[PDB]
Amino acid sequence: KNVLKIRRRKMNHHKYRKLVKKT
Amino acid sequence: PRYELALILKAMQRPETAATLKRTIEALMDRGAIVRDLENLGERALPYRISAHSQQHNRGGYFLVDFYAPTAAVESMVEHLSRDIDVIRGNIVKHPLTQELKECEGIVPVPLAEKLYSTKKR
Amino acid sequence: SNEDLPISMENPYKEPLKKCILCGKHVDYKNVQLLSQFVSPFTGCIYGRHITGLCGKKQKEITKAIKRAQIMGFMPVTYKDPAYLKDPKVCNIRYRE
Amino acid sequence: ATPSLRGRLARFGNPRKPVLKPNKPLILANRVGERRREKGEATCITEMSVMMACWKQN
Amino acid sequence: YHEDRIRAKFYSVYGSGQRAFDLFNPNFKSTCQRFVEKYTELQKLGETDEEKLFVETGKALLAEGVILRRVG
Amino acid sequence: AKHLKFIARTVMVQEGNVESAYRTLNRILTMDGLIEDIKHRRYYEKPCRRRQRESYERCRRIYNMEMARKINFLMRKNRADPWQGC
Amino acid sequence: TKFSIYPPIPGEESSLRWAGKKFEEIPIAHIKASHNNTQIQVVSASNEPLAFASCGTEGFRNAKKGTGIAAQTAGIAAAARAKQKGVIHIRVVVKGLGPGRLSAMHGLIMGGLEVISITDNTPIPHXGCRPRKARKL
Amino acid sequence: DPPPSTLLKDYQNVPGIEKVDDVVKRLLSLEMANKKEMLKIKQEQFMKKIVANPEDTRSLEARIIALSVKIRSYEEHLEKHRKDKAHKRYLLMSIDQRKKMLKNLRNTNYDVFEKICWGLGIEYTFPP
Amino acid sequence: REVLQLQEEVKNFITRENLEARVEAALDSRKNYNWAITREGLVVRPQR
Amino acid sequence: RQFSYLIENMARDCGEYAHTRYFRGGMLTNARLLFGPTVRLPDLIIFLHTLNNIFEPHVAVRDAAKMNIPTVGI
RNA sequence: AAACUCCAGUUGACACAAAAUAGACUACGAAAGUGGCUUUAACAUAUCUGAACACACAAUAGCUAAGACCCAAACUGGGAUUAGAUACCCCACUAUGCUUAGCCCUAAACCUCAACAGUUAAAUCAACAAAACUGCUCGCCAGAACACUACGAGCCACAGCUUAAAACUCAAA
Ligand SMILES: [K+]
Ligand SMILES: [Mg+2]
Ligand SMILES: [Mg+2]
Ligand SMILES: [Mg+2]
Ligand SMILES: [Mg+2]
Ligand SMILES: [Mg+2]
Ligand SMILES: [Mg+2]
Ligand SMILES: [Mg+2]
Ligand SMILES: [Mg+2]
Ligand SMILES: [Mg+2]
Ligand SMILES: [Mg+2]
Ligand SMILES: [Mg+2]
Ligand SMILES: [Mg+2]
Ligand SMILES: [Mg+2]
Ligand SMILES: [Mg+2]
Ligand SMILES: [Mg+2]
Ligand SMILES: [Mg+2]
Ligand SMILES: [Mg+2]
Ligand SMILES: [Mg+2]
Ligand SMILES: [Mg+2]
Ligand SMILES: [Mg+2]
Ligand SMILES: [Mg+2]
Ligand SMILES: [Mg+2]
Ligand SMILES: [Mg+2]
Ligand SMILES: [Mg+2]
Ligand SMILES: [Mg+2]
Ligand SMILES: [Mg+2]
Ligand SMILES: [Mg+2]
Ligand SMILES: [Mg+2]
Ligand SMILES: [Mg+2]
Ligand SMILES: [Mg+2]
Ligand SMILES: [Mg+2]
Ligand SMILES: [Mg+2]
Ligand SMILES: [Mg+2]
Repeated sequence: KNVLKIRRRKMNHHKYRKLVKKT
Repeated sequence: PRYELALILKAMQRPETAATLKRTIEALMDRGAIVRDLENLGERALPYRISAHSQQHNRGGYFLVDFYAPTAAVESMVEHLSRDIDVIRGNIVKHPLTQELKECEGIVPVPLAEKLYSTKKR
Repeated sequence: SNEDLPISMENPYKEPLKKCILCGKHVDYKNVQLLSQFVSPFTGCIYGRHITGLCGKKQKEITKAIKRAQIMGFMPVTYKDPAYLKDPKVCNIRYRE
Repeated sequence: ATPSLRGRLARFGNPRKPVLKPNKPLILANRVGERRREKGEATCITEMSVMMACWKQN
Repeated sequence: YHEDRIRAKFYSVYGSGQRAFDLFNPNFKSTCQRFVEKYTELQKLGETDEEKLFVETGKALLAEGVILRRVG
Repeated sequence: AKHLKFIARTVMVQEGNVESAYRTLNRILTMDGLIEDIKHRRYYEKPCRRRQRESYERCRRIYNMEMARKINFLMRKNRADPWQGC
Repeated sequence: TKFSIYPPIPGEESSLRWAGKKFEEIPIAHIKASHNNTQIQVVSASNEPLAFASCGTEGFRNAKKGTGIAAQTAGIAAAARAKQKGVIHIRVVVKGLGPGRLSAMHGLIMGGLEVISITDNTPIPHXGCRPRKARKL
Repeated sequence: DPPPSTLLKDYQNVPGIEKVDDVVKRLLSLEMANKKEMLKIKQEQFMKKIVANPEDTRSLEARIIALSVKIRSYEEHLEKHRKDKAHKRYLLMSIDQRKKMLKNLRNTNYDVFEKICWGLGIEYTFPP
Repeated sequence: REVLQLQEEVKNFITRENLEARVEAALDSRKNYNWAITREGLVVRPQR
Repeated sequence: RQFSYLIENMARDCGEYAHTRYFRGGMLTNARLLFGPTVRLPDLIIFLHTLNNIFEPHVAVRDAAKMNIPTVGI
């Protein structure tokens, strides 16, 4: 199976951590 | 229970080696051990160089000490042997005769594993 | 009825189960000459059971005995004892060919 | 002797963790791998070195 | 079959003899088969000891001229 | 460092034929697996990667030994056709 | 007698002689064949340095050092300096699996030295220091 | 605890052992044995103090007594090894398993349940 | 049977009395645990 | 292939037909195309060997069942 | 190229680090884990299932306090590459990997295949993968995304974890 589902959660988690770090 | 002490002694003269064996045996008796037999496997060159107590040893005499001691007596004896400068190496192990070797029927041939994959036509 | 019908039996021609060379014999870590027969004469590496031909039980026994002997000053580690280089050859391995 | 395959692979019956994880099914194919050509190597380097050594001297 | 135990013992003690099997002949009787027939006949007498019966069967063939060379 | 030297992995040169002795030494190291061990020890192989490599080699060995057995088993059939024309 | 590939034991008595010198008294030619350079040093039985040579000391620098011909050049030079001090027979102790593992030994042969024994002393830890990480090539 | 001069359970009934040398008596005692052989005598002591028929090893009383001896060993084992997580789970499962055995014994034979609790010093508590 | 067998063995053991004499006996005698095995399972003893 | 010669001779002597060679696909199911619109298929097929040379069931065994042709196979 | 040249090679002395070969073995443990040697203690349950309100554990990374220094190595610095290279290559070095004590409670913690007792017969069976099912019980799931998110609550956690939405949007995923 492709990792398309995992990639979407990968980007959401990465942006969430940067957002948390930023503020 | 019954133990075997693989004792390797520094190559010394007969009076010095005889004193060392008696002194080592007395340590077991002072710790409740009941010495069974004292064996002499001879003296041969050590397979590898052993350093102990700032001494370089190239030859050593082999002896085996068989004794009956409680479980708590094993730990104390190991500490004793380390401080002895005339002992090249001392290890306490179970006596191999205490363990009973189970009788072996032979060798059973292992059949090739089957039904590991489906019989579908790939 | 008929007396020639086959009967139920175990195989009478069944050969006895094969045994390793060390079957029924004790293996001791102080028995260096026996132990050296199962290590390479150049590297001292412990041969596999495909070379020694031993069974599963004795292969474990030899491996445990060799490791105990090496740390207790009975068996050399990097090489095989030269005094035991003339023992009978029991390992199915050839280097020069 | 071929290593045994009893209990090596993860299956329904096997209770233990898998031993082997083959990326392909362990089934003999109808073909063998083709012969691989030997990798090329520089030749007559020793003779070339000897010949070139005298040129430096002469 | 019952006689298969006899054949297993015969091949274990004596082994295959120098005589060659001829499976083409439908009535071929090998040395092992001849040993079984004598073994069966002596069993009917009343002997129940395997070791005693086995040795006596071999002696009968020797008296008849059958060569029985053991593995040893 | 504490063992006797010039005993382990030592090959004597016979009649000055150094080429044969070196190949003998190389083959002995290969058979005992020393040559392959050194190459994999140049860079650390993580435990996850080592198990994957070992499983691949073990699966490779099973297929190689099984295919080799079949080739030897069927090698007797490599003779000429006994029923040519049929 | 039949030739034995196993070296004679120093303690034992052996009839093998090389120019009147026993196996234990033969000078040793240690070879360190790394992936990038080859270092050859010849020493006598009493650990006395006799001759030393390498690709870096024989007109090879940078990537040129990690070649067989560069190691062969060092081997010839190492033999030449050893031969001045009276070295004839050597015992080869090669360390490493570099490209100059065998070519460096050839230089010793062509330089006038005789090889009687070959020994591999490559350091193989038995479990030791964790090596560097894998390269993402 | 049983005295360190007490003989082994296997050798406690051999005839003529009272007339053997003191060296042999020391060998056959608990001093020259491991901890497990001590537990056999400890279990046997309770198997006769409490159980009406000590020779029945499959009864609920025997199982509770046998399991109680193991629980005591784990408490001794964890006393020396405070960070041994493997035996800590074994202790907690054995305690829970004994309570299940106590529940079945109490609901079927209450009179012996009093004797088991008295003999082993067990204070049965209803779960919250 | 084992108790009777074990009881007789103690009569020839090492104690605080037979200490010096038993030590000297060992220094004169030898033993050879080492033995070899062939392809037929036959045991070969060291002749020394 | 060992008995291919014998079976062909036996068929000729008894005035019947034999097919001991490679079985081209569609000899029975597509016979009207290979031979002609008015070809007559066998009313009985006899297999002296029911396996091909790869130790698998002969193709004609399945084909004859499709064409409702009874088969006698060893 | 940089770096080193207080360097390299041979020899001797020389661990609080890591455990060739055996291992073509397939064992142990609840899982995580476990592959140098010795010793001690020790591997629950005489029916099964069963607590995501409970208790005890849980690779690695990380926090806290005191130590150990070989190697490896986030970050960082230097060298190179490149349009740029905050990367891939090279070198140096720190946190960290180790030990003691207390935390943290996450993983593709995946053999993505629940525990126990069975069956290989019928319709075997979407596909692929590691053949198809029966009895019983527990856990869990109901279109995609928002969302390993917001809020509430609990937690030695305070840039965290666990539990876990909604509105708007799409006719697909
Ligand atoms: K190791
Ligand atoms: Mg893919
Ligand atoms: Mg998103
Ligand atoms: Mg298991
Ligand atoms: Mg795959
Ligand atoms: Mg290939
Ligand atoms: Mg060392
Ligand atoms: Mg520079
Ligand atoms: Mg050094
Ligand atoms: Mg460690
Ligand atoms: Mg470890
Ligand atoms: Mg391995
Ligand atoms: Mg251990
Ligand atoms: Mg242990
Ligand atoms: Mg258990
Ligand atoms: Mg339960
Ligand atoms: Mg953790
Ligand atoms: Mg940590
Ligand atoms: Mg903080
Ligand atoms: Mg710190
Ligand atoms: Mg470093
Ligand atoms: Mg820094
Ligand atoms: Mg930079
Ligand atoms: Mg550090
Ligand atoms: Mg895991
Ligand atoms: Mg899951
Ligand atoms: Mg469950
Ligand atoms: Mg089941
Ligand atoms: Mg299908
Ligand atoms: Mg998460
Ligand atoms: Mg959250
Ligand atoms: Mg809310
Ligand atoms: Mg919140
Ligand atoms: Mg959870």
